[PDB]
Amino acid sequence: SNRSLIVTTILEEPYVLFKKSDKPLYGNDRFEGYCIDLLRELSTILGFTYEIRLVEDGKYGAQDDVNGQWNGMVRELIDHKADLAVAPLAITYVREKVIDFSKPFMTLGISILYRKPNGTNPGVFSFLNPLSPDIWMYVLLACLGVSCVLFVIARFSPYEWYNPHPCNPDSDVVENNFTLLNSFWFGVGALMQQGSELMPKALSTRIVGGIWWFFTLIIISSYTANLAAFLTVERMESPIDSADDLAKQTKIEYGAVEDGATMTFFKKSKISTYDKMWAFMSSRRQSVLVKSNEEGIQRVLTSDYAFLMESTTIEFVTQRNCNLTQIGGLIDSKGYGVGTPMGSPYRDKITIAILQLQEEGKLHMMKEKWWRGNGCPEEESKEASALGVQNIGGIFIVLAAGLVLSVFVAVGEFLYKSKKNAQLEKRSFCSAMVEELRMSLKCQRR
Amino acid sequence: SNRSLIVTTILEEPYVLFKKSDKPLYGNDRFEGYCIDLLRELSTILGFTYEIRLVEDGKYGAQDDVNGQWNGMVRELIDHKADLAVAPLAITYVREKVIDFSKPFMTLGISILYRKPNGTNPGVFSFLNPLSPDIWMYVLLACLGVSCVLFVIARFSPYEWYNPHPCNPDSDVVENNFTLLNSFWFGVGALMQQGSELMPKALSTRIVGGIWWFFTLIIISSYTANLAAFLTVERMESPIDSADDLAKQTKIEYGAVEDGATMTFFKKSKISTYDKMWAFMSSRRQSVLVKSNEEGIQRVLTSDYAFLMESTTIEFVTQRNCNLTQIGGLIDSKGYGVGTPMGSPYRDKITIAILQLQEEGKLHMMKEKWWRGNGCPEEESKEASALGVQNIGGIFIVLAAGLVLSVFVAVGEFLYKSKKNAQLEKRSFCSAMVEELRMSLKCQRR
Amino acid sequence: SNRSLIVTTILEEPYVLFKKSDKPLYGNDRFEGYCIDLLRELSTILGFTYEIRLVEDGKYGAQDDVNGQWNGMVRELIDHKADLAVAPLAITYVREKVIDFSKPFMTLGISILYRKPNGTNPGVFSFLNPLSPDIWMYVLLACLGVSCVLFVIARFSPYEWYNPHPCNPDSDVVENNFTLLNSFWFGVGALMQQGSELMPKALSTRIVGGIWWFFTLIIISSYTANLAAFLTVERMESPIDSADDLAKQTKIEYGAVEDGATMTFFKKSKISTYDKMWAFMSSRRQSVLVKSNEEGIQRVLTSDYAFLMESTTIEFVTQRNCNLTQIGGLIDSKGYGVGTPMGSPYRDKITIAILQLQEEGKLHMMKEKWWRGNGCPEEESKEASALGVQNIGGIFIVLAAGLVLSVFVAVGEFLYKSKKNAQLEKRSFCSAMVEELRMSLKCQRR
Amino acid sequence: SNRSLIVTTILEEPYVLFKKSDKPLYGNDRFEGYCIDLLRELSTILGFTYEIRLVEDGKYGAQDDVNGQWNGMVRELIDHKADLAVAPLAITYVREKVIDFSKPFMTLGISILYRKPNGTNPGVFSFLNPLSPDIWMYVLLACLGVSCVLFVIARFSPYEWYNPHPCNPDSDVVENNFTLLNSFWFGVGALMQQGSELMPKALSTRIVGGIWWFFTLIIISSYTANLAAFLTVERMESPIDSADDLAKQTKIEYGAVEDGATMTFFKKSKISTYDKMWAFMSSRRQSVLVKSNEEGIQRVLTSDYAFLMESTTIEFVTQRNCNLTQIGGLIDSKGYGVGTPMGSPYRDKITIAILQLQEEGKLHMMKEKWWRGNGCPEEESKEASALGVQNIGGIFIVLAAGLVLSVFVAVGEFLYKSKKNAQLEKRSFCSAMVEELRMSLKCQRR
Ligand SMILES: CCCCCCCC/C=C/CCCCCCCC(=O)O[C@@H](COC(=O)CCCCCCCCCCCCCCC)COP(=O)([O-])OCC[N+](C)(C)C
Ligand SMILES: CCCCCCCC/C=C/CCCCCCCC(=O)O[C@@H](COC(=O)CCCCCCCCCCCCCCC)COP(=O)([O-])OCC[N+](C)(C)C
Ligand SMILES: CCCCCCCC/C=C\CCCCCCCC(=O)O[C@@H](COC(=O)CCCCCCCCCCCCCCC)COP(=O)([O-])OCC[N+](C)(C)C
Ligand SMILES: *[C@@H]1O[C@H](CO)[C@@H](O[C@@H]2O[C@H](CO)[C@@H](O)[C@H](O)[C@H]2NC(C)=O)[C@H](O)[C@H]1NC(C)=O
Ligand SMILES: O=S1(=O)NCN(C2CC2)c2ccc(F)cc21
Ligand SMILES: O=S1(=O)NCN(C2CC2)c2ccc(F)cc21
Ligand SMILES: O=S1(=O)NCN(C2CC2)c2ccc(F)cc21
Ligand SMILES: O=S1(=O)NCN(C2CC2)c2ccc(F)cc21
Repeated sequence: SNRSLIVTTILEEPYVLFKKSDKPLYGNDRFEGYCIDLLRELSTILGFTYEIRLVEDGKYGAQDDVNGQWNGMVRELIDHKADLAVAPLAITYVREKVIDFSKPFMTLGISILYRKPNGTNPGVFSFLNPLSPDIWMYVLLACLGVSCVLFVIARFSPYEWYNPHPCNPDSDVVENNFTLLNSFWFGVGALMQQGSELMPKALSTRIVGGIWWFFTLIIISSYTANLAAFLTVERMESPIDSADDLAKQTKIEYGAVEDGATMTFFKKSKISTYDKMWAFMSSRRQSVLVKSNEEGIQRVLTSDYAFLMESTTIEFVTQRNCNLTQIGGLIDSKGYGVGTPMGSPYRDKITIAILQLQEEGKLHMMKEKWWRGNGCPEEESKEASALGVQNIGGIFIVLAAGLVLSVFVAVGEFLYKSKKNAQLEKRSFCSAMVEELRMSLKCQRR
Repeated sequence: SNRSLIVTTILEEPYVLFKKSDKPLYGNDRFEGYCIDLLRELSTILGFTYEIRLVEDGKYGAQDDVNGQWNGMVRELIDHKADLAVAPLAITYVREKVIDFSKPFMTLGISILYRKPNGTNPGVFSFLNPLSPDIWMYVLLACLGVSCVLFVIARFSPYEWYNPHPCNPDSDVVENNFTLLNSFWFGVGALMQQGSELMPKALSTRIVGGIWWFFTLIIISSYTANLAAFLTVERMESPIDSADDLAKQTKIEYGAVEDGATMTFFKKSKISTYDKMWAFMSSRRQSVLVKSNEEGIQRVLTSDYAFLMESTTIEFVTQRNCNLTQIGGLIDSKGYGVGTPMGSPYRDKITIAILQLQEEGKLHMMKEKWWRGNGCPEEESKEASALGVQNIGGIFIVLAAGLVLSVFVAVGEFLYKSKKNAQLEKRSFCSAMVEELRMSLKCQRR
Repeated sequence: SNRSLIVTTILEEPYVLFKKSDKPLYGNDRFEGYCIDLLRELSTILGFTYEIRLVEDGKYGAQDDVNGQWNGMVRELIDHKADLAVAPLAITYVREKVIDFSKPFMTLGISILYRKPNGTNPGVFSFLNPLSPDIWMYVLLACLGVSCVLFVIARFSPYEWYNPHPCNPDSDVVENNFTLLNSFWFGVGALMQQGSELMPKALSTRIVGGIWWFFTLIIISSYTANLAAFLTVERMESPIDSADDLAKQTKIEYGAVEDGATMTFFKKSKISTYDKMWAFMSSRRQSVLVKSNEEGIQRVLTSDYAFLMESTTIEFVTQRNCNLTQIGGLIDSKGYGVGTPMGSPYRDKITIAILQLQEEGKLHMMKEKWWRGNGCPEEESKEASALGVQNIGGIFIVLAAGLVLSVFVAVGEFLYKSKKNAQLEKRSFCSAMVEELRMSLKCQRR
Repeated sequence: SNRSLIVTTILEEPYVLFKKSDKPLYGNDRFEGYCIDLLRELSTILGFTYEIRLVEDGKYGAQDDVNGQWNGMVRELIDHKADLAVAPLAITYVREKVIDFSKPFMTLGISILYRKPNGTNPGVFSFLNPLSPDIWMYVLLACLGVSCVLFVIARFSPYEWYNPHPCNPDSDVVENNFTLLNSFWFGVGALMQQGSELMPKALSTRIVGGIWWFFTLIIISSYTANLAAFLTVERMESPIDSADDLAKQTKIEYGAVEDGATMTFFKKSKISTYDKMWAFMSSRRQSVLVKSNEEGIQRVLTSDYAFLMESTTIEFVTQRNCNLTQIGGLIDSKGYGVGTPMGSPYRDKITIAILQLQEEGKLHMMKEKWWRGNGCPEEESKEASALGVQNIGGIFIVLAAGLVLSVFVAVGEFLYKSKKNAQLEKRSFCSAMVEELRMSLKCQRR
């Protein structure tokens, strides 16, 4: 009970922050957080007393590189104007050459912030998904396949060659409804569940028409059922999944705090994925390198952007906001340790104490208390939105594309018939003008 | 007539009341309720005259650590001023160190108030939901757009002008089937999947019809698959059935009475489901922790609120309001017993007296007299997920709206023909008289 | 530490049973269960010692009614050849007139065993469920309604009266395809998504045919989508829900242990629901009154049967087996109390101790340890079975019913035409025999 | 050359090995692995000659309460026989009271082995699943049954025999369109929802066709709605993603190594999710608690088993077998550090040496050399729920089976006509030669 320990500590949520009460001027119950509850139960097992003191500089600790002078909390650890440094103070090779750390109470690393997938614009078509792109092409090869087979069988079968003119049938003239043009019009019209004016007689052609109807009915039933599975159970998917999946895409842009501890890892890196990721953000400096953590969260939240901070700050923000999520595992491995001056016997005593706190399972109980906030279980039994112009939206393009295609066929049939009239009339001009008159007669017969 | 014993209660209903009548100078006849009928039937089989005396404080009992003493009824019993605390005095641990109970007369626990689930509001025209109102208009404008294109293409195309009357070679006639009215009827018929009496015969008009068929195949499939998504996710909507269901729940807020025995249970609770319920309450103890029981009942009404109180006071106000419903079982387990001073010779005679009334079935009858009144019809079907008139409903209105509209057109077709029939022969009225009788020949031909 | 307490105890799972180990002959760690863990922590707070002793009779305790001699455990509580009776010993008015109980450590009551619903035979039709029985009748009234409206409009419209014989049309004869027979065949054929040979001209009749197609397309889309909601999310429902819902149905039969503590409640009852339930099982004695608990569980499991035992034994068996479930709440209210001789000071000390064990929340931790076994969470995302003959199964009846109905119409048309021939030929015999010859010509023309 | 320090390991791979070669009389060159490369690079930057010496016991270290002493490496360090326990010696609480660690060189935890999800076996002909094989046969027998009834009814009915050739009044002809072949083609066409070229005209045959239409409307709806149920519930099948997912899970059993640090964590655990995992293990500790790590790997293969061991030994054997997959994150948090005797002057020089290798990026490179080899292709698409050739598949086979069957019928129709054509004029072969050239006129008429 001699010389009560001066704990230096910086303010950062959820580690150490003030308590939301009016109730002024009492002190040392003024703070509340993760690094207060851990520090509380260190003096439960050990024996020491407080005066938690905020750092008078507002930094952690770094090099000045002009005189070697230190800053932050670890400047107070050297000249003994502090005793402990229970705070987010990561263990660093530069730091422990002048102070001493305890064994870590939290494990962390560099990870990725990115917006959670939304499903607002699934694609302008987005209806073509319940069948595979192989299957969408294999049914067009089935339509062109069956109709060529149905054309050959209808020509080489005797009972399809029937007697036309069902008004006075007594003759020798024999026609055939299945041309090549009429054979695709069967296979398209049977596919689209609509039927046609022509229906096969002559059982060899009815087996083709019978088995094409059963092929059709499974396709539309499989398309309707699988689309009913998509719209019921929305399973979203992110574009990115890891660092190498983000090291390739150029549309997303990277991001870290300028002159932070995260970009120092990418500058000093040698791994071929992260050497590419630094060459991105070194050339694009003053565009993707933000100057603070809270400003970098906004650029994920406003623009299309990814952010590289520590994993513990990601695990705190993604429990608060539901816009955001974590992408991939951990890149680096670092640890928060209790700062301690050189030679002090309180290093090994807290080192024993943290392992005592861990085997009982209290740090997991501390972490679940301060990082779990309101919680985001918002994914449930998805509230069904109607199909909109962003959802189906693309059958209106292919409808307009078919109508524009058909006008060019209509002019192509307007000229091919007039060229056939040009075999019986003059060159190009008079046969086309008389043909335009028949629509300007505006009548029904002739 | 040994001592004319003095018995203390607290004015809580249904337990004790004032007998609602005029004409004062009552004795112990001014009281009624559950504990008055319990005190009566305990007096008949044990032989003692009771004099009812309300406690001066009005509190049940608790230790104030200022004086280390009790208040209310348990202070009235330790001072030997009155025995027989026949009241809602719950048997808890700290209250039996001071006084002696009997065995309980009312099984009890902590449960959850919540509002009875109102509505779900399916409404008329709820079939119109799986497509947005932009889509229902755009499909309607597509059917009035494609049929205006197919009218123009089939008029300009030469190959649509074919030879009718399938006799009489080449017949000096040509004919266009696709008029203006016949082209809307193609587009409407293809929209409702049932093909019309006429199909295109030229490749220009078979691309318009062929791409309108693919448009309508997606529209009917997207309507059916989304309606299979709306009806599935509202079949998976389960209401709140337990306190564990409230654990993940965030929108509907919890509640308790301030410094009552209910929130006292949550402070001492080691259950992780119940400790998360206190993590809600220890933070936000200004908007959900309400002051009185009657205030929290009003909070369940005009909020999204779930109040936590004793099971008897839940199951009483659910009998008085059809807007409320107990959800969940019983969280705690406790019971009301009568109160006697420490070392009294009466708690054994009452325990045998209470068990005698339980074997006879009195306590189940003595509840229901003061418990249930004007039993609610409750509207309990709740398996009405079978698309009744409440669900689908509106397609019987628009069918009736279409059949009334068609009668107005049938009169308009009757007048327009009879006006043209009176253009040459008849004047105005005798044309309409012979035409109404023309259609009343009850025959098949002419 | 004088005269170590002789605890009498009967064997019943999960309260007290032997431990599954080979390891013979050590004693008093030999037993393990609920009433061992509670009894363990009674001697943690109090001070006393064991020799747990099994009862030498294998009963709880009852009357002989020929000499008043007791049996079971409570026979040993009277003559002091026991000290405690930590066991499932329910508090009874007959029992406490000779011994003393502590305050209860478990609350229980009479409840209902019954088989969990299965969904194996949902009904032989079972396809008629996604539309309400109002809606199934309202579409037949729509078919008969529209076709009568479509018949009247097609007669009273001029443009429907068109020129027949499209082979040489130059005449004055005018026919009409819409008869009364042909008008139902439109409305049936449009309902069944099949079309017909006849298609309306004359726009007033096309508005009827247009709006009937849109009515049809919503019905089949609503039927397919809601059936896709049933088969995805199976929501089972029991026939019975409470005692009064079981006091009405005769197909289920009741059940309790003969000369048990449960049927004594129904014999002595006065409530109008349970007086009816006793008149069932008093007249049907030796048929529904079983002689043991384990034999009564089998009759629920083999036959269609309900069983009336205590709620704690229901809460133990229904955690073991997934065939079984609990129906309704609790009928009676009883309690397990620690037996104690008269005047013994260990009654009030354990009474304080049980309330000490309860406020800390340990009996809930004891009960969740011994009643939760493997657990039955087996309801999940139901593994879809194909539609079988037990599932759809009833369209094969109405198909055969329609074909048998049509043969009687075919004979009715065979006679009505022959009666029309009988107006031109003789009475009944020769016109019917010549008409039978034309099918025996076995040809196609004439 | 100060002392030529002695360093103790344990033969566990990848950490230390034997260098696989012939030619004995090695020194410390007979070892290789992770901790040999760590000991090398710690020797280069700190300047000490190491002599590797395997520990005599082979155990890591634990207290036997018989003697209260340690064994294995931590006994080798307290006795000052050798320093530098460069080995998988995890930093735990009881091991640092005896010896001193450095700061960790490998982040570690407890995770879950589980077999990689094999198959899901969609197979060819999986479209045939939403109806049972009784139903696919009965619908086929219904189409061959109704069409045999409709052949008999339309032959016997007088009203079906109508006048063909719609000119020439009454024409001395009658005609039945419904032959045997034309009646199957009605029933097949109505089955596949696309109406044929002929419809019934009598009320007897319009009830057969009218009730066959209602039969097929239910069959196509029941096929589509069940297929929307199969494809939904296998889209809701999420694999096991956490230990909390194993908590409700019952079929796939847990596992651990006997008396290891993994099950030691579950005994001390106060987490209700992890305590339920020990409720599995404390009962069934003969079938799931296995003796060695290599035995439990074989249990994951040939069982439904989930083994619990350290995260490094999971992530090593998943690199060696493509049949295995780590599921879940990290349950525990712990780490390997090198071991030094209590109060050694080397643990500070090693901690700076370990942090120097972490800043350079050595420890991420020193893993991957001894960690990853022959990287697995992993078959990772896993969003193939879009009905590919694996899913639907088989309707392309039966379409191809129908088109090959129709060619055999077309030859049979060609021979049966040419045999009847050779019944009167030609003999056998020149009839077939002029008929093949009859169909090769490449025209539309004759
Ligand atoms: C009467 C029936 C006669 C059928 C004869 C057909 C002619 C010959 C055609 C040959 C086609 C050759 C090209 C495709 C190759 C097929 C062979 C094959 O791959 O094996 C397939 C199985 O075999 C089947 O399942 C075939 C099913 C055909 C049924 C369709 C009949 C159409 C009737 C139309 C009626 C129209 C009615 C409507 C009009 C009124 C798939 O096998 P696998 O999975 O790859 O491996 C097998 C291993 N295993 C055995 C352990 C599982
Ligand atoms: C161009 C359109 C002209 C329509 C005139 C129809 C004639 C007149 C017919 C009268 C029918 C009388 C009997 C039924 C009673 C209906 C009135 C009623 O109940 O109100 C309903 C609303 O009103 C509607 O929404 C009606 C919708 C009609 C649309 C159908 C047009 C058919 C076009 C055919 C084209 C075929 C094309 C195919 C062929 C080519 C329901 O209201 P509520 O819920 O009970 O309470 C209202 C309270 N609130 C206001 C706050 C919500
Ligand atoms: C003659 C028979 C023809 C059969 C063709 C078979 C189909 C094969 C065709 C294409 C095969 C698939 C290839 C992939 C497409 C490439 C990308 C693409 O073009 O997408 C484009 C649309 O896509 C279309 O427009 C294609 C449809 C053309 C109309 C087909 C009509 C035929 C109807 C058959 C009738 C049968 C009658 C039978 C008569 C006997 C989208 O690109 P975008 O417009 O730039 O996006 C703008 C988005 N924005 C506005 C939001 C900015
Ligand atoms: C069921 O009816 C009640 C009472 O009409 C609705 O309660 C309203 O709740 C809102 C939300 O707090 C209040 O602002 C209103 O004052 C309440 N009373 C009204 C509108 O009279 C309740 O919302 C209904 N249930 C549902 C699901 O809508
Ligand atoms: O700064 S440390 O004490 N030493 C280095 N390491 C390792 C990456 C293995 C780690 C890994 C996780 C920590 F929490 C601490 C440390
Ligand atoms: O205060 S008690 O007499 N003893 C403690 N408990 C129970 C644990 C069941 C209960 C439960 C219900 C009661 F009515 C009384 C009591
Ligand atoms: O046998 S008791 O001690 N006294 C009577 N009752 C009551 C039904 C009120 C109850 C109710 C529940 C119990 F657990 C015990 C008893
Ligand atoms: O044995 S330690 O040095 N101290 C305790 N823990 C932590 C819970 C953070 C960890 C976690 C990961 C490690 F690598 C080392 C340790």
